Amino acid sequence: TSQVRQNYHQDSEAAINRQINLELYASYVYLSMSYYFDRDDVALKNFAKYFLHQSHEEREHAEKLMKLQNQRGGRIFLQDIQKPDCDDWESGLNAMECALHLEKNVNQSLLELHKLATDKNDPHLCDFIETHYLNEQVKAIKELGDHVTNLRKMGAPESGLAEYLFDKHTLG
Amino acid sequence: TSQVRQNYHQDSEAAINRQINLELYASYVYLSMSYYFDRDDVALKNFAKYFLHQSHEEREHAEKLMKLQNQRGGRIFLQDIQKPDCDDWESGLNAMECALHLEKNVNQSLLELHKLATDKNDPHLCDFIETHYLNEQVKAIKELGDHVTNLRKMGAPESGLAEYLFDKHTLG
Amino acid sequence: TSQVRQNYHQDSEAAINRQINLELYASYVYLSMSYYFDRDDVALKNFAKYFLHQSHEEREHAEKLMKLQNQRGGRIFLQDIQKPDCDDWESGLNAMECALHLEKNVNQSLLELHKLATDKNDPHLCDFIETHYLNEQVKAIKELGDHVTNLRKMGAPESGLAEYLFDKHTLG
Amino acid sequence: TSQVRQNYHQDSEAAINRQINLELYASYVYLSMSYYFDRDDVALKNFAKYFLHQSHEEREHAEKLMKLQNQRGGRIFLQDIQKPDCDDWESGLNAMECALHLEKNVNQSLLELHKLATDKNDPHLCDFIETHYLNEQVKAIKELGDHVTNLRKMGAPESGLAEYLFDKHTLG
Amino acid sequence: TSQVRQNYHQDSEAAINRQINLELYASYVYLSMSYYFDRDDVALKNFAKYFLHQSHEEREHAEKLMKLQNQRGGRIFLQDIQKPDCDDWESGLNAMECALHLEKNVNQSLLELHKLATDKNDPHLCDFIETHYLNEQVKAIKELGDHVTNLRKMGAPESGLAEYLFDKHTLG
Amino acid sequence: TSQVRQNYHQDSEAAINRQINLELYASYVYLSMSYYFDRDDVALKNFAKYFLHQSHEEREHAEKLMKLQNQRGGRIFLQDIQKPDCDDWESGLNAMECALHLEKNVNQSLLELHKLATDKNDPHLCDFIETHYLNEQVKAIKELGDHVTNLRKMGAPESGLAEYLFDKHTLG
Repeated sequence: TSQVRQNYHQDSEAAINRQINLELYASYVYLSMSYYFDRDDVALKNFAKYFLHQSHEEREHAEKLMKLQNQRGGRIFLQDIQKPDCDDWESGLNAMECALHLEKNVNQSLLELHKLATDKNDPHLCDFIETHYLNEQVKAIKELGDHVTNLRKMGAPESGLAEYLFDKHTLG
Repeated sequence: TSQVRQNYHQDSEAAINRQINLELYASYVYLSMSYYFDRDDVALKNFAKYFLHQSHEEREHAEKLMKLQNQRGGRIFLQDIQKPDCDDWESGLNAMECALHLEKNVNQSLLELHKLATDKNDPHLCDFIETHYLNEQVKAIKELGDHVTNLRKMGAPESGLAEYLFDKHTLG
Repeated sequence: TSQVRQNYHQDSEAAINRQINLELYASYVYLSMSYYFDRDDVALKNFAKYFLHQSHEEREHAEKLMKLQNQRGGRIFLQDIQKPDCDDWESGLNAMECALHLEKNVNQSLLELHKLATDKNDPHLCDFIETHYLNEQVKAIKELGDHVTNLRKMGAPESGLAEYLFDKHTLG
Repeated sequence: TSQVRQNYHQDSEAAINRQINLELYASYVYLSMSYYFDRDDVALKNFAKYFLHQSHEEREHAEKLMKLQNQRGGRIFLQDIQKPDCDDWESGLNAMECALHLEKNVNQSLLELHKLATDKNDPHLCDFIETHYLNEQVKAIKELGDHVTNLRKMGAPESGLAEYLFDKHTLG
Repeated sequence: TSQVRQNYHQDSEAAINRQINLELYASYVYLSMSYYFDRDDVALKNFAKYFLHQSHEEREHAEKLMKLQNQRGGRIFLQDIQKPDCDDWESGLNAMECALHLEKNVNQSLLELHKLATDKNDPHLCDFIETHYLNEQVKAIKELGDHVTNLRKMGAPESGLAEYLFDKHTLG
Repeated sequence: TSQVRQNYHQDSEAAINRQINLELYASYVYLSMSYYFDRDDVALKNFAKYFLHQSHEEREHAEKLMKLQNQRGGRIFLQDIQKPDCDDWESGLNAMECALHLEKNVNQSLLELHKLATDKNDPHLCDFIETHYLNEQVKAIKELGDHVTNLRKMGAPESGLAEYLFDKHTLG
């Protein structure tokens, strides 16, 4: 047992590890979408840049858990980062919906991590999920609900005139 | 009776109080309009910005009438601010049409206020409504018919391609 | 139902929708207080500036809850804004008292709102109350208790020499 | 009872005062260590400058609480500060080992203060500990574990060459 | 015996160790006074900001002595820090008075340290007390006599109008 | 058979995807080593900062190949990122020893990739390896050889005085 471990339950330690893997998987998925729009037969230069900057952030979310995992006294345990379910994301409106489905499945995991943190009476881990993740996940899910709504109203995905202009005026 | 009241009729004091309620109601409408556009299923951000800035300018109008009330010996009497007629504003072309319809019934309230101030031989109250409100109300009514007409010609509301671009290039 | 709604209980959506009302009713009272001290037979301009800024913050309080709703996927349902039951505020000591009695009632509402939030396992809505409202309320109450204790200790309300001196050195 | 006290349970009041005395004690301990390393037969410069800083920091934690008590409506009652359990701290490794044992005891105390804050339905006191203490303890406890780990790996306290080189290159 | 100790007598060594304890006891008193005026039922802001600084100073006085003790080749022995004689300081005139009697009792001690350093033919230990404490204490006792004289002539403690106006114009 | 594909043999496209995985497998190893030397019982920061930056570079090596696959009509096929064979890397000498064994194995992969690129008459791919990778790999291998040599020559891993001194002057 580490000399700095204090009020750090063993079930809370394994949950952080599985959260580390989930955010890494999210970093892979956003990278997968990023370079689908980089293709010549799609070529939405700003969807590639949006989904790339979001693949930079999830890689940054997982480094902050390993930081905390080392602070509280646990030991990080890495697993395989699975491959994304899709290699072709069809269109932009389809990708923006699977990301909203992705951050809704990550928010539920942060929302299952927190209830365990309260049951284990771990007040420091609570306010860590509280401050750095839940307040951002709500904004991001509100962000991807935004774009999907506009894309749908603009006549997506059947009218490519919508994808090009939205790419310039929203993600530009 | 206030020691500074001079050429200030009791019917004029009552009328300004009605105007203060109508200015306050006007802002409360713009508010309900703004955060309908902020919804994740309407998703227009510059329509939220436009109707929030206009919500700021209607309080500043109501505050400049209370500043005028204390100046001339009158006393402010506050009534409730009724809730707006609607919570859902349908679409962008509809909201711009209800605001033109709104600043047209406040312009009457000023034109019926100025008719009173002239029938009371009240030159200063006349000139204050003239300099800080009528010149602005016509400028605002001229603006909303401008926005209303372009949405009409673009194809609004049935072509969501319109509202998106109008939000970007006119209200941006 | 909204796409971006997740772990957002309908009781919590209703509870925020009443807290939006209360925060706006707080900006109304401070408004009336502000322009009471601008009255010529009151003639304390720093007391007016103090309540005029606090009436512009309780407005910034209500705007964020409206932002928070659309974030969580709720829906705003605005109701009427009750008038302040007072239109003459006696003096400066009685105005600071009613605001101290007011900000405690806003605190007591935010506490009951957080009690409900702790129930329906919504630890996001929890912190949002915690971070931006709870500690700021405790400061607002302490600051008011500082001004009420002062005014009493010097000669309020039976000595206007006190009210004048407090207006120029404290809120100046 | 105070004009500002609200939802403040009397057990929370006395517990804040006990936490006040512990934070002042941690300041009297870190000071006793500092001027032990200033001694001519010890003569480790940055060892004194780092414990002096940590005796300045724990002091500021105490005000924050004394500032909090007045904020909520309790009364600051204070008792004596006990002398440190040691007048001669052996070595730098033994000092960092006594300091690591100190912070975990303070963390322990805050962790039981949170358990009592939640037990009394006191949300504002809950996060005041969460925001300002529960994270800075873990950041401090993890750090002291690094100082103990690196000193030990260098051959302390048997090799004075270690405590020298570690004073210049880590705490310099 | 230390390799740097020279002409440092054992009586004067233990005397400084008491003088170290006596100046810490002063810091804990100004600390108690400061956050008594921060209370919501007193609320004299710069009374707290003044007494807080005087605590910040007497703490520095103690460190300089713990600096001297190591310089002269003594060994710092610490004792408990007594709690102040009160926890409610009634008024500013009564708090300023308990400071004038506190600061004179501190001079009395230094006055009996200088004779104790003169009798032992320790020409350094005398000039140290001479340069750094004997003059500044005289400066502090004369100022304290000015605040008491002004507060009494104003009408303290009976006229709260006094301690308010004194707070703003003297310590402000 | 994308409109931009030209002189891109099908085996060359497949071998790039194989390299994409290996480059991301390389990044995922240095991230494991990084947050090993941040553990409280290792406490070598510059070691954790060194492996983090090189993890971020093996990242950048991977996106460039994903860029290359799209600019020549190839298509990206992602596979799982394997977990590193180690979760605890013994010491600092061992981690740099495994990293030297890692880059030699990635270098060996690029050399075979260049040999295939020669067999298929693909003079563009033959240089993307030479310019942006082949000279990068030797500098990496040559640098890690300098670190392994120095660590061994001081007394690593049986001397902890070594790894600490190497962490502060080399990678610092």
